[PDB]
Amino acid sequence: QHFAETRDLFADAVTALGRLSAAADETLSGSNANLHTNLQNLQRPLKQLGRAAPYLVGALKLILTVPFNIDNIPKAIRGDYINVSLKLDLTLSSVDNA
Amino acid sequence: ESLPQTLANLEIVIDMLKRYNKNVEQVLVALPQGAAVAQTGTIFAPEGLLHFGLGINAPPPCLTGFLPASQWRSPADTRTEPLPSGLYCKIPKDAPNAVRGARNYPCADVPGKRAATPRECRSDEPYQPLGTNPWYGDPD
Amino acid sequence: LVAAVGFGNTGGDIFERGGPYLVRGAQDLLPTSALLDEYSPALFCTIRNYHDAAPKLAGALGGNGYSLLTNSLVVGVGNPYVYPDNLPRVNAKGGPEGRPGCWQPITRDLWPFPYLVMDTGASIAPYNHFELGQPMFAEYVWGRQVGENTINP
Amino acid sequence: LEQLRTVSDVLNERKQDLADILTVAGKFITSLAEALASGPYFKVMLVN
Amino acid sequence: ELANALQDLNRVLKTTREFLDRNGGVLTHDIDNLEQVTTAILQPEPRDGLETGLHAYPNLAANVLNINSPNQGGIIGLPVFNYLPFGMNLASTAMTLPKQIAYSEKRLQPPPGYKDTTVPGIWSRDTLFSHGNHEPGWIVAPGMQGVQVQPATANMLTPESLAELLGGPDIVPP
Amino acid sequence: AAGSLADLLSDNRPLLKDTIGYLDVIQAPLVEQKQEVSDILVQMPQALK
Repeated sequence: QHFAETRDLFADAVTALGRLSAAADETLSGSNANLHTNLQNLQRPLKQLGRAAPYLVGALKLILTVPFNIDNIPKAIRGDYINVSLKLDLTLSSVDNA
Repeated sequence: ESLPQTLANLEIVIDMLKRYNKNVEQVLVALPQGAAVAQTGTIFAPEGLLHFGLGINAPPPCLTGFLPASQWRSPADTRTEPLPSGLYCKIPKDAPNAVRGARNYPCADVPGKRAATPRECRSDEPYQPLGTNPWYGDPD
Repeated sequence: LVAAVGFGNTGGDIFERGGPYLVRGAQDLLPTSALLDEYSPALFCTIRNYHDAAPKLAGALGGNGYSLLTNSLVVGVGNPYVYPDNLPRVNAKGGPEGRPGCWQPITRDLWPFPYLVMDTGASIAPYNHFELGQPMFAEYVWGRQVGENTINP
Repeated sequence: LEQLRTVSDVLNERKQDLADILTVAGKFITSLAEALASGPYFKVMLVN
Repeated sequence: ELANALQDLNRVLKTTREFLDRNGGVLTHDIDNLEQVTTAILQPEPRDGLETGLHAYPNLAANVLNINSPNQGGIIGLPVFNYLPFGMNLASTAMTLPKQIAYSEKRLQPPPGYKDTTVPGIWSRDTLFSHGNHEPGWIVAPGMQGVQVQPATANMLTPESLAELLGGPDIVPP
Repeated sequence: AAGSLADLLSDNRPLLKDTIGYLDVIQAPLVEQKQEVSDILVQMPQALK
């Protein structure tokens, strides 16, 4: 008698679980092996980035803009023109290498 | 309303990386050699080497597609200004000057085309130069 | 049963909206995952060397605090880039000694960085001797120049 | 998950800075890289 | 079939309850913050900025690697009506040495009797009269299709490797 | 769906474990130095302009 009272609720529960599980199954089957290959590939870069994690924050000072350092851009570059100090070295070794 | 958007945005980023895979590979190749180059050029700690090139006007720089001369600012003003967009050399690929400039950059998504920006790589309107760079002003 | 109704409906809507995105993202991540896996050894040493060169370039910028300290010795420049032969390429791959990696740190005992050539469309490998610049002279009126443009100078 | 939480917090605080980084770096990289195009060097203008 | 199913269902329900009670707030916070930052960096202007960055940075990396000269160290740059009608370039100094060049891919290393040129992968003959496109017999590295060459550099390239610069198959070095 | 989830877990449990560990070791210095990260992120756009 109780089941006959709640038959519609049981049907709704089963249909809702099925609606969830259909999409869940399609998504899990559509990415079961791509995920495994992606993880197996990315394991090595994760280990190397873990090795190089402490130096990462310091490297961000230079790893994006390599010739320049972000710390001292505002004072060296005064707008349109870059201020540079020229040491025109005419040493014998410098001319020999040049 | 967040996890679908997170996954959509991750998909967009991964798609853009996939369409530009060769560029990422080139950058990952160039970075360690850039570190070695900086290490070599910073042997003298306070001063880093920067040489000068002899020869006068071997390639003449182009003023086509850049800011007009009358719009230049004196070096006295340290005041910053909003940097414009769409500035590059606009010569019709001619002369040795600026051969590897913006206009000759390969388009990664669209094979067999070279254009400065992906907005122009994707656009099918033909790339025409703003003008040949002259020696007597009026680069327009 | 009622909690299952609610949970099933909510999860179903979530998965319907965010399943194709995850599937195609995990599909498009395979080439870049392989790319990043191939260049694993060029990561730790690269980060370490950039970290160690950050203070050395910072001292050069900040030793004065108002300009940049550089040594300028006069040198001769190579031949200007020619039109068809020197178009850009993005086919660069590999690292030193044929495999990705880093050199040992550049001390003063071993100064010069071994030059690396990659599929780019430009190089400075053959400049092992003194020769005159092939476009030695030029004119910018009628574009008539002496010398022959070359990729083998 | 907690250390990821604090990293994500400090990154969400600066998402707008990241957007500005990308916006400016996409609007000057072409003009700046234009200099090193005519040869195996970069042009410079010396106003002194 | 049913006893193990019931017991394992009970255990997984308990485990899911504990795991959710412990990690749900932080997991949701991470998802929300990730969504906000990615939506911020995928706006129209950041989108086209990232597009142009990935489109035009590797060229910058290649050119800044090409500017550096190992023999003299550091970088090289030359100073600059728009300009003078006439130009000059006296000479090109020795930037590198034969014992300093290293090859990114082992397929790029020239075989005996050949030397590299200023377009990577194109190998020329190393003779005394081989300066300024004057000694024929140039061969091309494997997998170097799609590089246009001017007629002068095409004349010395041999027909097989000249075709390879447009055709598919790669030539066989002697 | 139950079968698919069981298969995915059975295949990717060790790889997810290793990825969790490596994410931990990557993120420990990032958390310990969060102020530097925030400061450089604030600093970079003006330098870039």
